[PDB]
Amino acid sequence: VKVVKNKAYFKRFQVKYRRRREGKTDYHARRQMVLQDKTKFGSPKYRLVVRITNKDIIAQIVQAKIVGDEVVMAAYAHELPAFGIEHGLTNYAAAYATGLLLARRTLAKLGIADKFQGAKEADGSYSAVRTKKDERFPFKAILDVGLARTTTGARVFGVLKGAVDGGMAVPHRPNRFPGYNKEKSSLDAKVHRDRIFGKHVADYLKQVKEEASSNVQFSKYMAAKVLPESIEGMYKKAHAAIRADPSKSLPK
Amino acid sequence: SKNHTNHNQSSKNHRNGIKGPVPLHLHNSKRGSWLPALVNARRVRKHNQKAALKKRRERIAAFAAK
Amino acid sequence: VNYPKKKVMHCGDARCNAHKSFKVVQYKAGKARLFARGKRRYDRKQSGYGGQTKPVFHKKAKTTKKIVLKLQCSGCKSIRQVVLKRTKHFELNDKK
Amino acid sequence: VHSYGYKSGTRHLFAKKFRKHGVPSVSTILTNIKVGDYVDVVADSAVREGMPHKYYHGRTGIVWNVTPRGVGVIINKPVRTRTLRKRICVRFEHVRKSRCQEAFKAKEHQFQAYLAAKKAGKALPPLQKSSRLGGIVRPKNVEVLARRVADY
RNA sequence: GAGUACGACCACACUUGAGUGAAAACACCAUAUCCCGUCCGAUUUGUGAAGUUAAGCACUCAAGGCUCAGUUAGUACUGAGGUCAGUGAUGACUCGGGAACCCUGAGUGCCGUACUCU
RNA sequence: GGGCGGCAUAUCUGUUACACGACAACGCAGGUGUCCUAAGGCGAGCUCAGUGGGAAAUCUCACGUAGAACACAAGCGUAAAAGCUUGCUUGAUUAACGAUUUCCAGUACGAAUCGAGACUGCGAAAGCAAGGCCAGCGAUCCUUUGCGAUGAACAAAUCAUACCAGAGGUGUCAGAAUAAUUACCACAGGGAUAACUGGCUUUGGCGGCCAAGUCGCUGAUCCUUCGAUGUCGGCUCUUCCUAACCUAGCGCGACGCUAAGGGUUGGAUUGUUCACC
RNA sequence: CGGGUAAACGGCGGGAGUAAUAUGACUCUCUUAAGGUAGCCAAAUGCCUCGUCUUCCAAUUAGAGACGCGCAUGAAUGGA
RNA sequence: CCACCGGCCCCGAAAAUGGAUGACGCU
RNA sequence: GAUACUUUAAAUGUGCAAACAAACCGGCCUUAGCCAACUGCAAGGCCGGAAAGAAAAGAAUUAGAGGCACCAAGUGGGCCUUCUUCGGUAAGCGGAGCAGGCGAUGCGGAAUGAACCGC
RNA sequence: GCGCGGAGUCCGCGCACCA
Ligand SMILES: [Mg+2]
Ligand SMILES: [Mg+2]
Ligand SMILES: [Mg+2]
Ligand SMILES: [Mg+2]
Ligand SMILES: [Mg+2]
Ligand SMILES: [Mg+2]
Ligand SMILES: [Mg+2]
Ligand SMILES: [Mg+2]
Ligand code: NA
Repeated sequence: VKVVKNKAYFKRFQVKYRRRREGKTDYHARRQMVLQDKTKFGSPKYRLVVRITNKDIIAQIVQAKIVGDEVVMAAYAHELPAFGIEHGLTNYAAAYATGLLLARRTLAKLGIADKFQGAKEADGSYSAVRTKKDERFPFKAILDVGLARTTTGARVFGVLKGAVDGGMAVPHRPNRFPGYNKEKSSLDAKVHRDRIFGKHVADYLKQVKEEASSNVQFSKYMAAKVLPESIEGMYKKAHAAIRADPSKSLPK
Repeated sequence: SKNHTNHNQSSKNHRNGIKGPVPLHLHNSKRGSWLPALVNARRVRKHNQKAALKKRRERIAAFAAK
Repeated sequence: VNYPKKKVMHCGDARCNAHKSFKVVQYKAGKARLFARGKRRYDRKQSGYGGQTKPVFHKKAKTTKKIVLKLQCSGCKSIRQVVLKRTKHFELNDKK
Repeated sequence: VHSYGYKSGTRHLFAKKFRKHGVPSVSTILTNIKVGDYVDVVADSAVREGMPHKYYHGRTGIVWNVTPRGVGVIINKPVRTRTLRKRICVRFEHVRKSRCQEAFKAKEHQFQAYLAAKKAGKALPPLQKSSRLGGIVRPKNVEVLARRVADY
């Protein structure tokens, strides 16, 4: 049995890109995302990058440059305690809140905060975004999800809806939202609203308490004595808190 | 019967010289260019011609005054 | 080569114009008329003595023909002719 | 005589360098090209859309037209007794910005800086001297240059 | 002095074998009523936080590779010249240009935007 | 030379080819007149050829820079793909006479590149797609089909014709409708071209020289001659050469050196030269 | 489409293999419209070829008589 | 006094009308 | 590899530029162009400034007047040489690349020779 | 291309022929 990785194997070997070897970036998709019309002589174009870790969610607005990407503005789901959310980070409701927080900070920085108020009312409805590609036009960015799989109900789309309701232009169809039915080809705003406000979390929490009454899941809720029938209200209050103080961050 | 060669051809081509290319600023037509930019440039040129006519009239009036 | 029997497209032609079905037919040349101008001229040239007065083509080399399809939709009456590549068989079925 | 196609005899011309395969990069995508710029036309063998003919593979020209994905370039080509100006259309993967005028632009910039300093009254740098003048040479080592028995 | 997210150049960054890892983070890890997907909750998707640096990761340390110099060497080859030498193959000379493998010496990523910890 | 054979007659890849481009031979090695409603378009998931360890071709784990595949020849290219499986589809449609490349006279045809408008497909989106990258094809006139003015003294309905876009074909592929023979033979020309001498080169002959392979001394071309250089053999007659058969001398029965002065025959069969008695 | 006709034009193989040292009376196969019969021959017809044997001469690629694996003899395209 | 390498010269070196460093000649 | 295909890689080449319809520095006008928007970017113009008119460092030279038409002849059998070469055993043989010649040309040399040497 | 038969496909027959 001759060895494979012999002397002649290394001389003819070409290494892949650094981030391809680390398995972080899909360069084929990145090229199509950063590409722009050459007749638009380098006018600004923006990505909404969403990355979900094990214990946090990350969302930033990025413009690409030769020297390296620059971040216009970033928001993290881990600072939502400063607005009134705890014990329930990295879920669909926190995704919605993260998106809305990012949009509010971005419009506030770019100075168009009063215009494009977004949707002060919360609903899992669909409304096609207004774009020149089709009155002052709304600030626009395209969604970047990375290597994540784009299945119906995934949290990347909840993050997206957060910004859309915050008042951003992100082109999209409502085909990957939780309430969508593929065979009938329609969306259920009631179901989407339920997932936005976190009814399923409350149902699971009630079930686990009722079952564990006899003789590790949801341990922090059970320990801190969080009660059902308040989760929707807590999220609804957090939304107003953000729209009042978009920058109130974690202390010190 | 079917001969081919390039033997005397460079000598023939250099008697009246290889002429240089036409300068870039002559024969600079835009036909076949990307259409939207062409359409905008035409409108700008029309406005410029109107301005040139007005400027000549003003110069003539000023000279008549003094 | 196999071609589907039915195809979806608009086919406006002063009617519904929406993407609906088509009825597909294969073009076949009509019969040559006895009173076409050119046929009358050839007959007048050929009468009398002298033999054959025009060339007759003999040295065929092509083994195939181009296929022409006629497409027509319901209501909208117009016909559209389309050309395909050269082929030897051209079945007109949709079984897959 | 027998075969003369569009890509005939391009075996070594349209090939990638050793251990340098792959596809264009974001630096190529993010490059801005304007009408009037000098560019080099170099065929990228991994794209295959909008590739120029092999004659234009090493030439430099002027951009005359920009489209959403293409560039139009003017390139001189001698034919018999004259030089033609040919207009070729390519994808943006197959061009590069030319550095054929860097020295001239640098000369103009240095002239402007010199004019600014001379008007300001600042002291000018000391001008370089010639290397072909005479002088006294003080040697450190002297040797004997010779052809010796051991040399052969 | 570190970490994470997005990155430009794409081995001085790779492959193999070991040791160390403050706090933060990242990650393994628990689970399957709901959204979603499989022969299989393996992969993927949702909801979590008991445990762990064992692995991933980062740093450091020894070999193949890679990168930059030196030698090989004014050698091989080559533009120009002769009523040059040789039966010839070929060779030297005159005015110019000038390598490669092998061998050997050194090192083993670097530069940006945003937010965080000691 | 011509005939026979063949296609070097349209057309692609590697070489010939001499580090821009261009570059020939009945030069070399190979291909093409088709095939595909998917083998076209797009999104997603996945990784191939092969090797090693296991389990009464298949199941399992590790490695695996492409060593497989991409209809067909070859070359380039490609790894969360341009390959494989799968879901949905018809951009293989239409496209106001836009511009351009290759061949090139800077004409056409075939192929190809960059576009603007319509109507659409796939995708969450940015995007991608007007066939399968690069060989796979065709004038005038005539016939025929699709689409929306004329028949001159007026009008109606038929019929014929016209503008525009396709289809039926010319493979000798920038495109006549084409079988033999002449020794009974003809004309205008050609040494631009064969059959005979001569020239060049090889042939086959033919034994030598050192040592025991080596180193020397018929064909193929087409230069002259087609307003003509009389084509085999024998007879007759002269002359020259040596690589010595006899005659003359030497050295060792045979072998070698000098020597071209003199000589080298009569017949049967065959047109024979040769050959054989 | 069916018949007839060779002193109409013409044709008379593709062939193989077996058997009493030889050989083949003897057998088997392939196969046609039919498969060369009576005769004749290295003939004005035989490539190989100056075929082989006998005769003719001192000596015969010539002549004659025989033989027949007949490149490619043969019956009014007339055979002897 | 040996083994090898040079410079000139000599063998190796044989044809067909009488004849050619251009001729005569030159040491 | 087989038992010449190739990482490396010349000499001789080859494309572009090197200040007077060009480019550099600041106003302003216009666009039913790009961008969330414009005091940014794209394009066409107008008003001003500067100008060793291209220094020094080996830092060009010219028997160096640019461009544009019209009308028409002969030719479309070539051959030789230098350095590369493909076919062929070889040829005063066939086929090619770059340059110079003869053809179309004498004169002075190589005794003589279309093409050698000098001119 | 047009008519007959016999199993739009094929098979025979006899006819037609300006890209
Ligand atoms: Mg379009
Ligand atoms: Mg006709
Ligand atoms: Mg001749
Ligand atoms: Mg006989
Ligand atoms: Mg006699
Ligand atoms: Mg006899
Ligand atoms: Mg002449
Ligand atoms: Mg002369
Ligand atoms: Na003399």
